[PDB]
Amino acid sequence: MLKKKQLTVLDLHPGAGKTRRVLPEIVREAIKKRLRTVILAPTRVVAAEMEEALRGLPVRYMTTAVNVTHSGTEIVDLMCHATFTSRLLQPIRVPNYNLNIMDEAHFTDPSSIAARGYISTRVEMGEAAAIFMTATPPGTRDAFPDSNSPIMDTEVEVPERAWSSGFDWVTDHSGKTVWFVPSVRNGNEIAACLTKAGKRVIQLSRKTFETEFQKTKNQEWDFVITTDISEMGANFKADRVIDSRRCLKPVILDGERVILAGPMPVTHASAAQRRGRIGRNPNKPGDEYMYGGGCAETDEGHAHWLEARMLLDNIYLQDGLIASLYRPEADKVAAIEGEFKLRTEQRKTFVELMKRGDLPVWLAYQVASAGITYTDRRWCFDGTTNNTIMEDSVPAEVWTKYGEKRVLKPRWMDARVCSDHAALKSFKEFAAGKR
Ligand SMILES: CC(=O)Nc1ccc2cn[nH]c2c1
Repeated sequence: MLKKKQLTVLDLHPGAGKTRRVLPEIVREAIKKRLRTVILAPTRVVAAEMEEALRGLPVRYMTTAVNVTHSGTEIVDLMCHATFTSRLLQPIRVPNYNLNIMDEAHFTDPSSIAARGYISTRVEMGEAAAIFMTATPPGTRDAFPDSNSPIMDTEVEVPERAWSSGFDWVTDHSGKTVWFVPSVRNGNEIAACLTKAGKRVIQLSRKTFETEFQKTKNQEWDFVITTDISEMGANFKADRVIDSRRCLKPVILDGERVILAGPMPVTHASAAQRRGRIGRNPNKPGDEYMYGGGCAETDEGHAHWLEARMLLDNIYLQDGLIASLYRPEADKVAAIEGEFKLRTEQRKTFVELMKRGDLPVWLAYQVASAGITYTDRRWCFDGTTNNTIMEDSVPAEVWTKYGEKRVLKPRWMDARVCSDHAALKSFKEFAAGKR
C-alpha cells in the first residue's frame, strides 16, 4: 500500500475505524520506512480528532486547532485540505511528500478536488504514493452501505418549512436527531419552529462549524440542524437522522454569473454520508434514518469542479505541465486544462482575493483575470441594475472607502456572497475596503 507509483482507495464502510484504527497503523509504517508523509484533514474538528488517535506518534500539526509542542524531527505533517492547496498556490516551498494520505476524500469543496487532482497526477507520474480514505469514493451508487449496527431506513415526507400539523413523528421522539437541511436559511426556519415547540436546537454550517460543534459535547440538545458540512467526518451521539435529501448547487450561467440552483437531490455519496452519522455503535441497534427524496448525480456541472480547474491551472507541477483532476471525477466539468492559467501578477491577486478577501474561487478569478488589483473595489458598484444585491427586499448599501454611500451592484454576480445574512455582512465589509 505504501509502495511508490500506487494510489489506494480505503473504502471501508462508515464507522469501520479508518481514522482511529487504520490511520495510526499506516503512520507507524510510514515512519519506519522514512517516508515524508502528509495527512490531510477536511476540517479543524477532524484535525483535533486525528491528534487523539495519533497521540504520542511524531506528527507535526500545521494547524492552530491542536496545541502541541513539536520536537522539530517529525517527518509526518498534518494539515487541512484547504491549507495544502493554499500552500501549493502561494510562493511557499511545499515538500514533495513520498506518501499523501487524504481523510474524508469524498469532500467536494474546490480545494479538496484540486488537492486530489494534484496528488493523483504525482502518483500517475510515478513520483509518489497516495491513500484516499472514504466510505464513498467518487462515483458510488449505494446510498445504503454497511454500518456497525442495523439502521431502520424509512422513506417519508420531511418538512422544509415551519409546520403547524402533519409531522407528529418529528417532535414525538425522545432521542437526539441530526437533521440535514439544504441551506442555512432553511435551517433557521426549521430551528425556530422546533425551538417554539420546546426543543433545544444547535445549528451548524461551514462558517460556524468549529464554534457551534463544541456545543454538541458541552450541553444537552434535542436537535442538530446542519448543512452538508456534517457529511465530512463530524460525529454525534444521536439515534436518528432526518434527511431532506436536498442541497443547493452553485451553477455558472453563460460564464458570466453564479446562481445557487435548487434545492435539488443530493448525490448517493452525500446520502450515504448523512445516513452514516447513525448506526455507528454495535451495542445500540435500531437507529433511524428518515429520508425525504431520491438521489441524483447533481455534481455534474456543479461550479466546484470548474473552480478546482481554476486552482490547478495556477499550481506549479513541472515546467509548463498542469495537474489533471482525479480520473473518476474528471468528467464533471468540460474545461480546457490550462485555460485559467494566469500571469504572475494576476495570479498573486487571485490568491489574495481568496485568502484575505474570502471570495469564492470563481469570483476571485473574474476580478484577477480582468487586471484589477486586490484593494481596488470599484467593481463592487459598477455592475448592471440586475446585479443589485438585495437585503430584506431593499437594495443593500455600503459606505465606500471614499466616504460615499453606494448601492451594492457587483460587475460579476456570485450568489454565494449574499446567500445568508453572515455572507452578505462579510461581502459588505469587502466592498467597503475593510479587508
Ligand atoms: C468548464 C466550462 O464550461 N468553461 C467555463 C465555464 C464557466 C466559466 C466562467 N468563467 N470562465 C468559465 C469557463
